[PDB]
Parts: sequence; structure tokens; C-alpha cells
Amino acid sequence: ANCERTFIAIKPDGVQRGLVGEIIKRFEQKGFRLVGLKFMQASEDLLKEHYVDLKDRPWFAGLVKYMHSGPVVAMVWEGLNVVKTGRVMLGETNPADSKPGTIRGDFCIQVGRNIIGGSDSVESAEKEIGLWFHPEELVDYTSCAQNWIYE
Amino acid sequence: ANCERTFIAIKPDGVQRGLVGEIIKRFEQKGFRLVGLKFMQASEDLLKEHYVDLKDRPWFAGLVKYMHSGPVVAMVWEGLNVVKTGRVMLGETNPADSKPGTIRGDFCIQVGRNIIGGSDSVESAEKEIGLWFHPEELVDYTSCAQNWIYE
Amino acid sequence: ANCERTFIAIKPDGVQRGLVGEIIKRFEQKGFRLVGLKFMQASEDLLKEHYVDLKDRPWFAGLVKYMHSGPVVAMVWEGLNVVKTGRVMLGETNPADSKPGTIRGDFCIQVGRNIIGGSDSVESAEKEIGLWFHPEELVDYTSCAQNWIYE
Amino acid sequence: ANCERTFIAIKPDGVQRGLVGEIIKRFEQKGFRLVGLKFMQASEDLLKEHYVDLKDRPWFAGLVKYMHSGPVVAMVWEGLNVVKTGRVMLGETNPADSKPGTIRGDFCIQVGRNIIGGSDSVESAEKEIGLWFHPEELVDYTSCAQNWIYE
Amino acid sequence: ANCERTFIAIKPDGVQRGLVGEIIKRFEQKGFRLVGLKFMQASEDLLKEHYVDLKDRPWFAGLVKYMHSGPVVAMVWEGLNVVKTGRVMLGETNPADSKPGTIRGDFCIQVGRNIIGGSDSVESAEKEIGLWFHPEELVDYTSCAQNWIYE
Amino acid sequence: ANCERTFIAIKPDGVQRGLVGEIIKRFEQKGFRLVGLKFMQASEDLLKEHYVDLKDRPWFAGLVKYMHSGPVVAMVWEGLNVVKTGRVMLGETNPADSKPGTIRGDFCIQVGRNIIGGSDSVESAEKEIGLWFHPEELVDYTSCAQNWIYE
Ligand SMILES: Nc1ncnc2c1ncn2[C@@H]1O[C@H](COP(=O)(O)OP(=O)(O)O)[C@@H](O)[C@H]1O
Ligand SMILES: Nc1ncnc2c1ncn2[C@@H]1O[C@H](COP(=O)(O)OP(=O)(O)O)[C@@H](O)[C@H]1O
Ligand SMILES: Nc1ncnc2c1ncn2[C@@H]1O[C@H](COP(=O)(O)OP(=O)(O)O)[C@@H](O)[C@H]1O
Ligand SMILES: Nc1ncnc2c1ncn2[C@@H]1O[C@H](COP(=O)(O)OP(=O)(O)O)[C@@H](O)[C@H]1O
Ligand SMILES: Nc1ncnc2c1ncn2[C@@H]1O[C@H](COP(=O)(O)OP(=O)(O)O)[C@@H](O)[C@H]1O
Ligand SMILES: Nc1ncnc2c1ncn2[C@@H]1O[C@H](COP(=O)(O)OP(=O)(O)O)[C@@H](O)[C@H]1O
Ligand SMILES: [Ca+2]
Ligand SMILES: [Ca+2]
Ligand SMILES: [Ca+2]
Ligand SMILES: [Ca+2]
Ligand SMILES: [Ca+2]
Ligand SMILES: [Ca+2]
Ligand SMILES: [Ca+2]
Ligand SMILES: [Ca+2]
Ligand SMILES: [Ca+2]
Ligand SMILES: [Ca+2]
Repeated sequence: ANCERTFIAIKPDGVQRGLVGEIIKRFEQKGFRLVGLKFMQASEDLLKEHYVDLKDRPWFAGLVKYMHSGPVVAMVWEGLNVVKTGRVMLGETNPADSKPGTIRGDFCIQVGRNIIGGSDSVESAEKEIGLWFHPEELVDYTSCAQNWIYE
Repeated sequence: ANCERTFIAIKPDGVQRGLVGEIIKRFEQKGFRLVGLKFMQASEDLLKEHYVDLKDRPWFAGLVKYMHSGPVVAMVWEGLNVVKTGRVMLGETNPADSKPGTIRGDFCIQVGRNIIGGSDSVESAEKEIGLWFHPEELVDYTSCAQNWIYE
Repeated sequence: ANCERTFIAIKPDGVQRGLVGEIIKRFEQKGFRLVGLKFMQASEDLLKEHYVDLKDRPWFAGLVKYMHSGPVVAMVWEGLNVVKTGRVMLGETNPADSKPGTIRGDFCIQVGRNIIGGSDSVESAEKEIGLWFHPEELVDYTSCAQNWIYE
Repeated sequence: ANCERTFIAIKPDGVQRGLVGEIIKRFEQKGFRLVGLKFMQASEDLLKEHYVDLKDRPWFAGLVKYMHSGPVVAMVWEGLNVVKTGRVMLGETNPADSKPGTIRGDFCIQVGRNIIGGSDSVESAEKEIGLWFHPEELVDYTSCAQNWIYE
Repeated sequence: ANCERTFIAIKPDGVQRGLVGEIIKRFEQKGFRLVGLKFMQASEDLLKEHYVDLKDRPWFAGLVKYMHSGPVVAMVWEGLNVVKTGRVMLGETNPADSKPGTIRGDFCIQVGRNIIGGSDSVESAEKEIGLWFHPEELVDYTSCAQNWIYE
Repeated sequence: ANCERTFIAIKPDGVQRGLVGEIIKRFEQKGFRLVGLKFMQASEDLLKEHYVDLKDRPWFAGLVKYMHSGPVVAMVWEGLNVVKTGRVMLGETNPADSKPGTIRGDFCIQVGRNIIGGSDSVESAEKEIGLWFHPEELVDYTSCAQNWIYE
């Protein structure tokens, strides 16, 4: 049921504070399927383009510097409403406003170090996925539990 | 304290995806007392009797058929306001509306495969408990942590 | 694969200390298939027969009296070499000799309060299974992960 | 970053039910820094002063008597907005109103046995910290993750 | 202390049974640093070369077919004795012989489906890493906890 | 039962890497009773007194210096054979020799940064308990699970 996808990245602090496994586990246990996984050092050009809608924000320059200061984990997840639900799972932009149970709510404190980010919408998702992944990187397969996750 | 009881069932998908232990731990750690526990394949009759209020629903048959497609874990839990809080712990009928931290919110995606279900009123609870369990299958015992869970 | 089965029981102390979910989780994560599951208070007759081989031990009377003092969770698990491996998973008879990582090693201390028990041979398992369960109580189904657990 | 501090105490029932490690783990994983930690049996005088603001509640006598019936784990945690967020992490006063994902929501049921407590304002936190700890008991150090938690 | 590396791959069953997060978490919590992470569909040529030392084994053809039947997660970890210790963490080749606590011991049953594999030695490790990763894929950075993991 | 006690300390690296909760949970879930708990920075004198038997060791100074470099969590735990089993739970002096499932085995790598330590004999235990704790810092209480942990 629905092969909608979404882009999710584990920021540098998430990697530094050893939360990669915990984060990946949350999507797996949820029932979403992993299609892309990459550990890299995103270039500013890549970052600037990814965060184009915020190019004019006072903190923009800081966001790019930070996201570029260390390696990240780029990921792509598939599932019904994965974009909207993914957002719920990460929690509000500001950790202070993220509810316990969400990724940001349980593991971080400051907005400038909120360990993870994702896609805001479907359109944005496809656009972002293409920006980070080459079509030959999105592995396709069927989950042995697909029939128990979807009717 | 309180002797209120509720009926909770781990659905076929819940069993198939290996969430039995996880779900039971949720109730144990909360302080609720396990009263009845049985692994079974619910007969089509039992299920129709159980979901009666949904008989004339545009998907009743698909529901009854699915719940009959595999074994389930039928449970009875005891504790102050267990019925109401049990519902909270489960989350919303639609996993997309269930908050992270809840069972449906953390472990599933679609309403048709929402891994678990439970009584939504003290009246329905007793009714359902009478339908799925024989009185001798409800065990009476006192938790050693009794005085630390209740005033 | 393999349809070998084993009988495993979570003792009264295992239930009292809230370890039911944790224990079930370990057999589920291993790949074993849950076949039977019941919450009950074993009668002294049932217990004396189950432990007949120990009928002449100094501690036999104590074991029976104790195993009858509270409810136990009786289970039947299926899988390749489930009997021998289930034993490895439980740990040694004396928790003091059990290795960290095992059920007894991680969760208990004294031999007389060792939270769990299980068959030690295929022959005994089938005898015990027939002793604690009615044929209709053992459910047959196929794990959606079957092909990924067994070649 | 921020050096705001908060006082949090694991109540007698929290200790009795083996939740000390679990609770500490939640503040550590969030990014907060442990500043003070002591296991003690609070005297009635200390408790009456700590809860002075509730001195006129019908349940005040009961609270004091109860909070004095067993040992508690007193703690001081540091971090940006630790006071307000610590409160969010604990859940609501009445466990029934606490959301899954919160400490009270996940681990307890009744208001009189709600396993944990903490400051509700910066002013109160500093008063309580000074009340329960000696200055030399509050340790100053720098988290190796400092730069990845705070910008 | 020591930048020795090692190659570790999460076989297709490990991916299918949602153990990616759990596995990654075990290396992070251990203290090892992640340098490479890739989700792919290893070609037979790649596989045949990787398993050259077993080219003549009766089950070789089966191993290649299986490892190629689905996507895997290639990884590279750094740390003192990571190759030898990694081996310990995965557990024996045959799950039946893997101790509880190890990855294979806790999560799988059959040798033909032992969810994970790694490098047998340092030399082999470098060789294998080169075979799977392009020098421009092994991200290098320093852990904020490096001084607490090594003297 | 048994009133034997042992001294366990979470080292500076243990605190720095956020393993306090994890470690305490290990002892709580096993059934041991928490007797003393204090967060402190051990003075150089105390440490020399504690590691006396290692004074004339080629790395005594580096040890004493390190243990003084940051706060530690000093603990006293009670239970049948706690000293001996506590050592088992910790693992081997060298993490590379510690089996998965143990604390050192699961969470650290080098002997110089082995996150935890504890008494290795009943004699040393009492000696060390007298060195780190004031008699009033050892709390006496009875676990509600007392009868389910010990015969
Ligand atoms: N007010 C802010 N101050 C600093 N950084 C911010 C602020 N708002 C957003 N950011 C940063 O920009 C990232 C992208 O913003 P946005 O996409 O709007 O939120 P989200 O990542 O939660 O979807 C955030 O994850 C955060 O790191
Ligand atoms: N719109 C729907 N589409 C498919 N299945 C549904 C739908 N609504 C409800 N169901 C199924 O019927 C079950 C019973 O519904 P109901 O009792 O009303 O909600 P709940 O089980 O959450 O209390 C649900 O758990 C779900 O499996
Ligand atoms: N020395 C003993 N003292 C008390 N109880 C014992 C003793 N030895 C064995 N028992 C009890 O008898 C049970 C059955 O023994 P056995 O089946 O031989 O070991 P296991 O339970 O590990 O399969 C044990 O689980 C334990 O509860
Ligand atoms: N109605 C009540 N009955 C019994 N105890 C209560 C009641 N209301 C509050 N308490 C107790 O008083 C404590 C202190 O109250 P308060 O500080 O206002 O809430 P909180 O503990 O959530 O900060 C609560 O944690 C609870 O143990
Ligand atoms: N006897 C066997 N039968 C089937 N498959 C085997 C056998 N021995 C090894 N294999 C497979 O080949 C893989 C590589 O073997 P090897 O590298 O020797 O062991 P390990 O992966 O544990 O290092 C194993 O992980 C397993 O999948
Ligand atoms: N060879 C070594 N090199 C460095 N530090 C060591 C060495 N041997 C021991 N240590 C340190 O000294 C501590 C005390 O040693 P010891 O008490 O003999 O072992 P254990 O603490 O495991 O009981 C160890 O925990 C470790 O931190
Ligand atoms: Ca975004
Ligand atoms: Ca319902
Ligand atoms: Ca009836
Ligand atoms: Ca036995
Ligand atoms: Ca029979
Ligand atoms: Ca308060
Ligand atoms: Ca003071
Ligand atoms: Ca190998
Ligand atoms: Ca020692
Ligand atoms: Ca003294």
C-alpha cells in the first residue's frame, strides 16, 4: 500500500552522539522500508541547494557550516504517508517543543543541534532524494512482512 | 488499588511481526497485572460477536476475515482505570493519528494492520472478557509491588 | 527449517518480577516461532509429573510447593534445534553459573528462584508439551520471515 | 549552552520497582549533564520544607509520610531549559494524564505512587538544590559531547 | 589508539528481519567509529571475489546466490582490534554455536541465514574494504569521546 | 537471601559516555539491591588507598591520575554472592577479553578506559566500602520482590 518515499538525514551531532542505530531502528520497527542509506560529508553546494527555502534566514549561513562540519547519514524510507508520519516521528523543529517519544524529544536539546532532519512534503521529498541519491542507489525489494503491514 | 480489568488482543500482524514480547512489556512496566493470556485463532463466529457494533460497516467482512487469518494473543489486564489508559497506550484507531510512544504509533502504519486492539469501556471489557475467556483462565494473585503501585 | 518444539515455562517469580514480555521478546527476536501460550496456576499433580525425574531430590517437595504458589506462563516454541538452543538461552540451572546475556544470567540470582525452565531433550519436550497443552492449543501458522530464517 | 539546573528525585516506589537506571538513562540520552546524585532517606523535616508550598493540601500529611517511608535518589541535572523540559519528560502529576513516552506515563498508574518528582521553576530548583545538596556534592565537569549538543 | 579498521556486512536476512538499527547500535555503543556505510545489491562478481577462499566449498554456489538475492548493508568500523573484537561480537559462524549476547546468538538460527558477516583478519579487512568501498567513501573524523575511549 | 555487599564504581569515561543509567539497570534487573549511591570526584589520596595493591605497577600513576580526571559514580550493591557475580557482570579487566553481554564487553574497548570497576573479594569489598562511604550513606530497606528473588 503506497510506495511514497521520504528523505531523512542524521545530522553530524546525531552521528557524533552515536544515535545512528537507534534512529534507523525506529523506522524499521515502525514498518517503513529502507531504500537508500549513505554515510557522507555533504558539500556546502549540496547543502545550500538542499536548504534553498531558508537561504535568506539569519541563521542560514550557520546551518550550512554546521551541516558541513561533519559526516552525516543520508537515508530514504518508503511507506504510506512516510513523509507526514516521518515528520511526526522526528518531532518539532525545536527540541524544546518535541514531545517525549519523538526522536528529537528523546535525544537532543537545542534547535541548532537537533540531530536529524527530513523532507517537508512529497514534492520536496522526491526533489531532495534526487539531489542526494543517484537513481542507481535506491534499492528496491519487497518486505517479507509487506502483507502484514498493508492490506 | 483497583480491580478494573480490560481485554487486549495482539492481532495476527502483531504476532507475525514479532511484537508479542514488546507489547506485554509495555503493560508490565506500567504496573498493570496480567490476569489472562492465551494464544489462539479466533473463530469467525467469535469475531462477529466481538465486532458486532461494526457489522454494518463498509469493511466489517474484511476485518473479520483478517482477524481470522492468523493466531492472536488474547489478554486481560488489571489495574486502576486500565480500560481508559489501555486505550491511551494503544494509540488511535488509525496509526497515522497515533502519537510516537504509543504501541500503534511506534510499530505500525495502516489502520487495517494496526497490530492490536482493546476494550473501549468497562461494559465492553466485561462482555469481551466473557466471550474470549473461561472464568478459570483468569488467574488471581497479588503483585509483590502492590503497595508501591497503589496507595 | 525444522519443526522441532520445546516447552518453556516462566516461573512464578518471572511473572511477579515483570519479565514475561522480556522473555518472550528473546525467543521472538531469535527467530523461533510461538506455538502455544497459556497463563495458569499449575496443580501439584501436574507439577509432580512434570518433574517426575527429580521426584527423589531433597529439594523436590520445595520445588513443587513453590512452582504451585503462583501463576506461570507455559509456552511452546518451534525451530531448528529449539530444545538445545533454548537451554543455552536460559542459562545454567544455578543463576550464579549462568552467563551474562542469558535469561537467568541477566535477571535472577538464586537456584530456587531462577525465573524460567524448559525441556532438556526432544523426547522430554514432546512429553511435557503433551502434558501441559491440549492439541487444539498448539497453533499452526507460517512466519512471514520463514525464507529469511531458514534456507 | 546554558547552566540552568533542576532538582529531580526518584521516589521510594521508583526505587522499589527498579526504575533508577531507566530514569537516569532518559536524562543522559537527552543530553543533560548529571551534576549531583545521592541515595538517601529524606527526613520528615527536609520533606516538609521541600513541599512547603503544599503544606495545606488534604494529602500533604500522606505525601510526607510516604516520601519518608523509603530511600529516594536525589539528582541535579544541568542543561538549556532543564527545568521546564524535565517537567515535560516526567509527564503530568497524575499518571493517568501522563502521555506514553513520559516517565510517569510509561511506568506508573496512581498519583500517590508516581515514581518521580522535580522542580517546576528555576527559582524553586535552586532553592531545592540548596536544600538537598551540599555545594561540594555538585560536581563541575565538561561533557565531551558539549559542542555537539550546544551551538 | 589504533585506527585499525574492519569490514562488516548486514546480510539480506538481517535487512529483511529489520536488524540494521540494532546491529549498528552495537558497534556504536561499543565505542567503534563508523567510517563507511552503504546499502546495496552486491553483484555475483563482487560476491564471488569477496568469498574467494571458499570458492571450492560445496555450499559456495548457494552462498553467492543467497547474498545476491537481496540488498545488504556494507559497513566499515574503526578501532583497536576491531577485526578480532568484531568477530567476537558477531559470534560463531554457526548460530547454534554463537553465545547469547553475540549478534548471531541473539538474532538468528541457521548457518545459511546467519544475518551478518565480517572480515577474518586485518589483511583480509583492508582487501575487502577496497573491494567494496572507493577510497572517497571512507569518511574520516574524530569522535568527541575519543579521549574517553582511548588513553 | 544474603546481605553480602560489593563496591562498584562507574569510571570517568563511564560517566562521560552516558552509561550511568545502563549500568545501574544491569544491577537492578539482576535482582541486586542498591545500598549506596554517590556522584563524586575521588581525591588522589583516596584513589592511592584504593589501588594500593597496584602502587608499584608500571602504570599506577596513569591510573590514579585518570580516575581523578573526572567524577565517578560510587556504588554499593547487596545480594547473594554479589561480589563474585558482580565481577562476572563487569567482564574481564581487558575489554578485549570481556564477553559480549558483560558491561566492559558491550560498552568499551581499551583497558585504560574500561568504564567500570568493582571489588574482587568480600574482604576488599568491606574495606573499599569503608573508604568511599560514610556508614550513614548506606541505606537499609527491604525489596518488595524479596520473596521472589530468594527462597
Ligand atoms: N530558528 C532557527 N534557529 C536555528 N536553526 C534553525 C531554526 N529553524 C530551523 N533551523 C535549522 O534548520 C533546519 C531546517 O529547518 P526546517 O526544515 O524548517 O525544520 P525541520 O528540519 O524540523 O523540517 C532545522 O532542522 C534546524 O537545524
Ligand atoms: N476505516 C477502517 N478501515 C479499515 N479497518 C478499520 C477501519 N476502522 C476500523 N478498522 C479496524 O477495525 C478495528 C476495530 O475498530 P474500532 O474498535 O472502532 O477502533 P479500535 O479497535 O481502535 O477501538 C480497528 O482496530 C481496525 O483494525
Ligand atoms: N540444588 C537445588 N536447589 C533448589 N532447587 C533446585 C536445585 N537444583 C535444581 N533445582 C530446581 O529444579 C529445577 C529443575 O531442574 P533441572 O531441570 O535439572 O534444571 P533446568 O531447570 O535448568 O532444566 C531447576 O530449574 C530449579 O528450579
Ligand atoms: N491529589 C493528590 N493526591 C495525592 N498526592 C498528590 C495529589 N496531588 C499531588 N500529589 C503529590 O504531590 C506531589 C507534588 O505535587 P506537584 O509538585 O504539584 O506536582 P509534580 O510532582 O508533578 O511537580 C506529586 O508528585 C504527588 O506525589
Ligand atoms: N558449513 C556451511 N554451510 C553453509 N554456509 C556456510 C558454511 N560455512 C560458512 N558458510 C557461509 O559462508 C559465510 C562465510 O564463511 P566464513 O567467513 O568462514 O565464516 P564467518 O562469516 O563467520 O567469518 C558464512 O557467514 C556463512 O553464511
Ligand atoms: N595493563 C593495564 N594497562 C592499563 N591500565 C590497566 C592495566 N591493568 C589494569 N589497569 C587499570 O587498573 C584497574 C584496576 O586493575 P585490577 O583491579 O587489577 O583489575 P579490575 O579493575 O578489572 O579488577 C583496571 O580496571 C584498569 O583501569
Ligand atoms: Ca526540513
Ligand atoms: Ca474497539
Ligand atoms: Ca464465558
Ligand atoms: Ca529441565
Ligand atoms: Ca494432553
Ligand atoms: Ca514539583
Ligand atoms: Ca545547603
Ligand atoms: Ca568472513
Ligand atoms: Ca580490582
Ligand atoms: Ca569510614
